[PDB]
Amino acid sequence: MNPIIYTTLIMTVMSGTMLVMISSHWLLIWIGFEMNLLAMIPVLMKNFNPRATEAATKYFLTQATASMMLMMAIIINLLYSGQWTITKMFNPVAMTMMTMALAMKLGLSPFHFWVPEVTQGISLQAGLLLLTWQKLAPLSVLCQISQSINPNLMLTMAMLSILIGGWGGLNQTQLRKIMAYSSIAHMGWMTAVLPYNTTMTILNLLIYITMTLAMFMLLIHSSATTTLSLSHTWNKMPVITSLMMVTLLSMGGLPPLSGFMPKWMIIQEMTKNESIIMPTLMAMTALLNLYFYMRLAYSSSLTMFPSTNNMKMKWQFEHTKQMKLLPTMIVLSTLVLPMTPALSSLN
Amino acid sequence: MWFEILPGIAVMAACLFIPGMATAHIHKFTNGGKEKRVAHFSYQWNLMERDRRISGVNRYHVTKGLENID
Amino acid sequence: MPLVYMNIIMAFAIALAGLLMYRSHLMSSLLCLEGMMLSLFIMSTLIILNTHFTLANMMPIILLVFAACEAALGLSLLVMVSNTYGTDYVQNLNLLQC
Amino acid sequence: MTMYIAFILSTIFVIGFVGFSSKPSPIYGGLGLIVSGGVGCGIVLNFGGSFLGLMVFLIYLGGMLVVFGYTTAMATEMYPEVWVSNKTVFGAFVSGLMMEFCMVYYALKEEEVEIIFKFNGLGDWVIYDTGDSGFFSEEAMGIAALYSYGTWLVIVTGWSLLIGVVVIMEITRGN
Amino acid sequence: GYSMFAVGIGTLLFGYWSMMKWNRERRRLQIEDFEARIALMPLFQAEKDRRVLQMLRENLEEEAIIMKDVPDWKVGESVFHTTRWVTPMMGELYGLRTNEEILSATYGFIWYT
Amino acid sequence: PFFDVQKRLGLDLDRWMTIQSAEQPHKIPGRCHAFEKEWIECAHGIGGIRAEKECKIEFDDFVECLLRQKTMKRLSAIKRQRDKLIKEGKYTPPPHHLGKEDPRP
Amino acid sequence: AGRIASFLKNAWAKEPVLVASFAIGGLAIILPSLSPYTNYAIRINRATPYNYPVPLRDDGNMPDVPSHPQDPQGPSLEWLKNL
Amino acid sequence: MNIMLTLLTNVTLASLLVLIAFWLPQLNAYSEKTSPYECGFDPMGSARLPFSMKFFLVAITFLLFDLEIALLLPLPWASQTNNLKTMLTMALFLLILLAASLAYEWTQKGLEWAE
Amino acid sequence: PGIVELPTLEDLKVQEVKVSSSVLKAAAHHYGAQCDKPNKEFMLCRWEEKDPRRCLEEGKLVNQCALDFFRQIKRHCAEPFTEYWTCIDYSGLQLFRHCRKQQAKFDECVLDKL
Amino acid sequence: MFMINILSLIIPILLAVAFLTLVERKVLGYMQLRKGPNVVGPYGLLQPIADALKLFTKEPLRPATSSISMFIIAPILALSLALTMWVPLPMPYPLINMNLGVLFMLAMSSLAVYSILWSGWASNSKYALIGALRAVAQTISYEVTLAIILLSVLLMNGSYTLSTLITTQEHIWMIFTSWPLAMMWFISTLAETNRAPFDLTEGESELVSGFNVEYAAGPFAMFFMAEYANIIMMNAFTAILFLGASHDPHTPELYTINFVLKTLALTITFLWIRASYPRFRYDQLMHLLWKSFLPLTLALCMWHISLPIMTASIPPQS
Ligand SMILES: CCCCCCCCCCCCCCCCC[C@@H](O)O[C@H](CO[C@H](O)CCCCCCCCCCCCCCC)COP(=O)(O)OCC[N+](C)(C)C
Ligand SMILES: CCCCCCCCCCCCCCCCC[C@@H](O)O[C@H](CO[C@H](O)CCCCCCCCCCCCCCC)COP(=O)(O)OCC[N+](C)(C)C
Ligand SMILES: CCCCCCCC/C=C\CCCCCCCC(=O)O[C@H](COC(=O)CCCCCCC/C=C/CCCCCCCC)COP(=O)(O)OCCN
Ligand SMILES: CCCCCCCC/C=C\CCCCCCCC(=O)O[C@H](COC(=O)CCCCCCC/C=C/CCCCCCCC)COP(=O)(O)OCCN
Repeated sequence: MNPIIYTTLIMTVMSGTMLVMISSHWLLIWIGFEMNLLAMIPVLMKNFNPRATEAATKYFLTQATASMMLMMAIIINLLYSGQWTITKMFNPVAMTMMTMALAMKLGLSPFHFWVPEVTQGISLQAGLLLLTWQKLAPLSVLCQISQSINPNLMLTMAMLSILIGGWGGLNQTQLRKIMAYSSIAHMGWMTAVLPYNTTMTILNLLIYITMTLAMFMLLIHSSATTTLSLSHTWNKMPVITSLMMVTLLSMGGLPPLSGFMPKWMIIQEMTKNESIIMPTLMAMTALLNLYFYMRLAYSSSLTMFPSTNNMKMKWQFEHTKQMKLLPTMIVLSTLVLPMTPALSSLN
Repeated sequence: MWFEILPGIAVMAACLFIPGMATAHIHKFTNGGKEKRVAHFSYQWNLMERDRRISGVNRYHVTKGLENID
Repeated sequence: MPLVYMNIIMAFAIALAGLLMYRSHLMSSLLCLEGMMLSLFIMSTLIILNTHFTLANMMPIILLVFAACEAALGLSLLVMVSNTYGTDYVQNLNLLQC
Repeated sequence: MTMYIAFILSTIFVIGFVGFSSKPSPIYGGLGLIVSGGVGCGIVLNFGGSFLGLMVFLIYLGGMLVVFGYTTAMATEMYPEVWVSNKTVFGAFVSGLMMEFCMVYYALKEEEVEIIFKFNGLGDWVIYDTGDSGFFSEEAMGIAALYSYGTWLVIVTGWSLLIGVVVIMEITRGN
Repeated sequence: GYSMFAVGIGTLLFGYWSMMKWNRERRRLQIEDFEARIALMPLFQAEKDRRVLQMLRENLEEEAIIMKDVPDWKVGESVFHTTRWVTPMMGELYGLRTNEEILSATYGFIWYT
Repeated sequence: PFFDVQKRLGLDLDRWMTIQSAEQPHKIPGRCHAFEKEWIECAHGIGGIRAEKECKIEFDDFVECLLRQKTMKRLSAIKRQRDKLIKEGKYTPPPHHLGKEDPRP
Repeated sequence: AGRIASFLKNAWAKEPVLVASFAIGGLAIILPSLSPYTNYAIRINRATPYNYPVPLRDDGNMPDVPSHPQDPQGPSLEWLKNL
Repeated sequence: MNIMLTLLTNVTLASLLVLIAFWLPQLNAYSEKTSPYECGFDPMGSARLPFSMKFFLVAITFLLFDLEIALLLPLPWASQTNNLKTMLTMALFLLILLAASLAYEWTQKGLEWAE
Repeated sequence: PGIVELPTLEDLKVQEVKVSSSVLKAAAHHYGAQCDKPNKEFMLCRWEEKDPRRCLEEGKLVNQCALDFFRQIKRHCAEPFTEYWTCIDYSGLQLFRHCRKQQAKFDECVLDKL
Repeated sequence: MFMINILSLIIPILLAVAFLTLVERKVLGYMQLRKGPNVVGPYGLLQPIADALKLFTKEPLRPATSSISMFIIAPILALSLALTMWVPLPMPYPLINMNLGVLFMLAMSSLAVYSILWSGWASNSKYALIGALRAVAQTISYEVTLAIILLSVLLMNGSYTLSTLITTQEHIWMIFTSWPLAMMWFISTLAETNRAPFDLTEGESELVSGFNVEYAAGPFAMFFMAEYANIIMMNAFTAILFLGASHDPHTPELYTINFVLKTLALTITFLWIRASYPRFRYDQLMHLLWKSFLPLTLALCMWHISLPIMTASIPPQS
């Protein structure tokens, strides 16, 4: 792809997201979603191969079905009230259809099936974009209509997302599928607290985005997409594996690391609403994500795997391209728990 | 050819005359002989319906002048 | 609501079921997607005409526009799929697992 | 009540939708979508929207022509399927026809809430507005307002169409 | 080469001038018949008000006759909380009338060609 | 989530199209202009939670204008009673509801 | 100065259709901003009375509002007749 | 109502013409007579086999350009608005991007048929 | 919700203007010139009260003024007006521009006599 | 009385098509230094009747590999649409008066292509398939340019009502204001009616008979009746658009005669063009329509949008 065309497509994806997040009219939100998808499809196929084509086709089918459902919900809401403003859905059937469409766009269970496959089929940069930037628009729409959502359906989908993310991640040797299942579990955590407090949803989104950016940048730096490929990194860049191990511990939510702060803030919030069973189950299930993060850390940094002879040649060369925001991303992914009260600036 | 093509053209022209003249004559025959009313907008349709109501014989083209207001 | 509104909503539901229930050809699914767009156009047009909301007389047209984009997008993808396999069968899209 | 022309047109709309959603060969699915587009144009025209119905019919005629070409290129097989050449296709077609019949019966003979709300019938003509004024068409005025009120819509639509050209150029590049 | 283009542009300018004059005249004539409509509008408004009111009154009297046996039915009871005038739905005006004039009031303008 | 750029800049990107009572071309009114105007003026500035309870009358009238469900039910009841009466012959429709009226302009 | 002249000569020799298209499109873009009759078109559009002119209630403080259509006050379409 | 009657009349006339064509003449149909025509000989393959399209990119581009027709047909009514300066800017802007998209496809060899 | 109050059939009665639309179009300019005051009063009532039941007497005055206008025309010269509106009535779109001679005669008559 | 009008429209159109076959044969003959049909009837006046009687008494064959339903539906669709195209045309009064008559013509013309597509596909023969795919390519070539040309031309009419075109051209033919557009419009009609040099879906010298190679007898005759009716209809539409005949409301026969003469001139011009030029290649038609006609059409659309505003000459009737 031409670099100018690539920049235009990236800016069109971003413009679709901004259109979604600045619009007060349902039609403009729908248009933002369409523009985002249209510009997003070629970015997934930037490195042409059969796997990228299959991933793009699956992604487009999922998102186009979700867009059809979303427009149907908009039209039903308009039918039962001549309203185009995104405030609060006036028809419960329209609200259910809108919630399902947004869950399908986000990849929440049971509409999670496409998230691993697509993430496996594209490059690491495309996966970074797909797992960080593509969540902003549906989550913003969900935040705007939070009072209208039926708590039972949303909480069922959130609990299913956490459970399925943990269980699916337990079985993976490929790093992109691991990141996808991690993403599904984190999305469940985000959508669980949405009916109670949208500021907690935003805080969780920011923290997850920071840690996901750190991990994808570390995986691009050590160009590894499998566990065994990542097991060679200690013999070329030990600092990278150490930083990856600390970031993995943070993603598992262990204190005093940053990844603990969202869950801690969510469970607590839920207890203000007389919700104890769901937070208890949520934490006990996030233990599974911690388990497969720990397994990756075992294979990558805490032990030393056998290497190859040709690695000696790689000892003689440095990394040509430097990532400016990787150090800030790692520090933000690990050492921000003492600044927890700053979350008040998010409301 | 050359003027032996002309009879075919004459037959074609005679056939093509019939639609327009027939439409004009049928419009005059079914509209009191005065060029069937055109209703492109609802105001013209309202005028036609009012004419039909005030005709007394349920026909808009029946026109009432100053002799109908005693 | 009138029988026509429920008929249009039923048409949308039928097209969505057709999309969700796959057969071999991807083109058939693309046709189901276009049918969903058509039903949405008809329903929104009927509502906007019935309520005499003048300024949304333009939104179905814009709707149509983005429909075209989807169609174009889908057709593009189909071409690539065919160029890989010689068929547009959805069975061939099984390189990626869960 | 009033000749139920619109009800017949909507029923044919549903029938064509079932025709293409049972998914025979895309030749017949395209034909079914063309029939649905025509009857939908008729439905919209019966409610005063001449421009919208005609334009959606024209757009879908063009789209189905492109789909026919693409079907001949990439969606053919030795024996293309019709609605009676396959047990699955025939079953889907008959099931759709019968469940349409069930909805119509249960809606017109008694009043029930199918999924969202209820219906009694009374024909479409009841919900009309009987407004009497104007040397113009309100639909045409609302559509033409796109160039004075809908500047933002024009901007985003034109950008999306240009980007769509670039996108289809990128996707089919290969390499 | 030069002569052909010169004749073409000359013809185009002559046509533009002629059509400019004719279209300005057409705009003036349209303003004139719009003014005729504006002058006629109040009479049509008065007659339409009387016609709608009479149809509603006849429906009210017939409904009073018909619904005298039903126990808990209020004659002429509104369905709106507000007491201001609501423009009658055409179904209410022609509810108790024959099919042909209902087809008229519904589809006469659309079907007129 | 919602970065409210329009009100900050006074841009009006899409607010002209959100409601039925907002500045139509050639001053063409919506079918339910008065009801929506009343409901909007009732609910302005008091918040959604309070508006759902304290403007229920205006919103119900607006919805009745939009869908006309109560009107259709009432017309159906009147028609059913008329049909029941006519079948037994107790009630006879008048000439002006059978096509024999004296029309007026 | 001379480079653009040579480019135009080459384009006129090889692709006259594109040259004509670009010239016509450029004129269509630029000429309306320099025309004195655009404002006349706007005024003609605003002079078309699609809907009824609703009268204003007299409050005794309306010197510029006519009491009758033929009264001298109000807008005048004299400029339109002579056009 | 008149248009429906017109459509019914035209379709009925064509259908009766087909009926007359199939029921008036003497029919002598045999397998050799009804076999596929390929100028003297039996076809090698099936006519239902895939037939490659060399103008596939232009066909997709036609879909996007056909909806530009939808956006420009309300132009005669748009010329009647009071703020002509805004509509002319938006009408010209929409035609400029259509010209730019055609220019982009033309320069990137998109209008050339596949070899 | 309350009972909708409707006028009786007796007070909805008025002397109707029973001339066709072509006659009205032919007379419209002078009609809007002469009968301006009651028409404007009625239309002000109409857009202020937003209720047809509250502007019935003004509508009756509109009818009465229109009837007086047409009676005066019938009294002074009916033949020029009759030819004018017949010419107007022939047109399917009822065009003013196709009947300028008859319009000129009618205008000269109403100017000289009235 | 409306059915009488339907008949008085459709039957004379069929007779005009029948005798247009003779007129084209004789015109090509005399342009080829021969006479053409002059034996079957005086000056060949009975040749169309003999051709029709021969075709409708000949055996129609149903191909073994064909799909019978579309095979029968396609000629019916072709002929019925060809007849339907005539109902909004004002001569000077239309049978059906529409606000958007131009859009109705566009939509029905776009639908008529499916007759050729479905006949070619349901024939289940290779040459018919090649003809159908050429029809796909031809529509892709001409549709956008034809629509934009029509919009640019109608910007001076003020609406899509066909009868208004009579009022627009009361003092000057519209071809004097838009002769470039008319030029392309004419060529576009040649491509739209599948006429030489753009008779690619037929292509006698390339694909024996193209899409209708498997058709015989009555349905075959129906396809030609549809094609020739479309030729006459498109030329009449062009005459209405660009050669405005003065109409007198009290003597409409003068308008009818003038209109018929102009339509005959345009049809004879089509026959002349067929006699004069070789056939295009079907990719060359696409390149002609997309690289020459489309840019000029876009520029002229811009110009015809700006011109009424620049000169304060916007037409009435929003
Ligand atoms: C803050 C950052 C600025 C730079 C980045 C901007 C990014 C977005 C791109 C452009 C933003 C457009 C925002 C302006 C919205 C237009 C509406 C508003 O400005 O008024 C309109 C002004 O319209 C003007 O014509 C300006 C539009 C010109 C813009 C067209 C080209 C520029 C777009 C370039 C970027 C888009 C993508 C790339 C395209 C090639 C119409 O006003 P008017 O009609 O009087 O009155 C309306 C009220 N009425 C109807 C009741 C009477
Ligand atoms: C321009 C368009 C409009 C024109 C207006 C007229 C429309 C005419 C409709 C089209 C049909 C006319 C075709 C002309 C020939 C008739 C074809 C058929 O109907 O006749 C025979 C019909 O016969 C049937 O097969 C059996 C006869 C009886 C069947 C029972 C039907 C009920 C009749 C009961 C009789 C009792 C008295 C009835 C009269 C009061 C078929 O014989 P068949 O050999 O297969 O097919 C070949 C026909 N050939 C021989 C002429 C070549
Ligand atoms: C400011 C207003 C702009 C808007 C108006 C334009 C409306 C629509 C017109 C543009 C439509 C799309 C244009 C497509 C561009 C084509 C690009 C291209 O590929 O060019 C080459 C050809 O190169 C050219 O572009 C030709 C010359 C350069 C472009 C044409 C001239 C540019 C402007 C010239 C006129 C400027 C104004 C007139 C000045 C008059 C004197 C004062 C194509 O040839 P090939 O097919 O590749 O060759 C293979 C077979 N031989
Ligand atoms: C003050 C501002 C005014 C605005 C500008 C106005 C002046 C505009 C000046 C230019 C106008 C030219 C319009 C013509 C459009 C087409 C020109 C063209 O270039 O097309 C040809 C091709 O077009 C054709 O020649 C058509 C071929 C088929 C011909 C069929 C029959 C010929 C026509 C017979 C007579 C036509 C009569 C039409 C009018 C009918 C009345 C309605 C290009 O193809 P090539 O020569 O191969 O070169 C390009 C690639 N290298």
